[PDB]
Amino acid sequence: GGAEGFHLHGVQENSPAQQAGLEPYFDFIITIGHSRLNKENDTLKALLKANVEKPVKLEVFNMKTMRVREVEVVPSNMWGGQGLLGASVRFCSFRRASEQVWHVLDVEPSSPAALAGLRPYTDYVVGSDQILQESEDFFTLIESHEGKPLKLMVYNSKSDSCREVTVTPNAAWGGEGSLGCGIGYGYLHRIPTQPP
Amino acid sequence: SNPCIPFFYRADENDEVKITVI
Repeated sequence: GGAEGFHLHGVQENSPAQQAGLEPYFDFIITIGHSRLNKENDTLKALLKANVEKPVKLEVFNMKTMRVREVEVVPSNMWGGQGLLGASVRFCSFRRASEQVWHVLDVEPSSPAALAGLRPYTDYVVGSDQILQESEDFFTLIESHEGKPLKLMVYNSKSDSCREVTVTPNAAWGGEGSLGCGIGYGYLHRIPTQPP
Repeated sequence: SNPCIPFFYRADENDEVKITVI
């Protein structure tokens, strides 16, 4: 405790998690009450259940602000959806997590990237429905989908929102590369950190 | 339907990515 926590994959509508402002993708739950959630066990579930219908303090690390904040949630059986928080999580490390995005740079007209609607300089590719094996990356995926549709999650810094994008890489589209956009990776190519 | 997986997710000991509802 350490760099591990429960990554917030998703939150349901009208859930205690949504009510409390837990943010899918960007948030990691790292503590509940005084308990540091640095091991993958039942502590989080067990404490939400032992405190059902009562306010509970979480600490939460957010990638877009790069700060830990405290969040009060009221776990509940009463809100009509699944779970006491209504959140989907996965035990994970936030240490290097924000490094694994790829920044869309210039986009050529008529290119695969343009046909997909990738937006120059404001789009960041953050995921896929494909699972990366270790030592694979975004370029692995582009390279193995020649002529095949690839479904990507993309975060946009200008609208501050995520959306699903499908791109069909095409080495024979006529211009350079199989995407026809530049891609940046590294220090100046991560999701902009927001003062909030 | 098939879930969006952040690029920093890695498969488990069973080549699965289980996401938990809490």
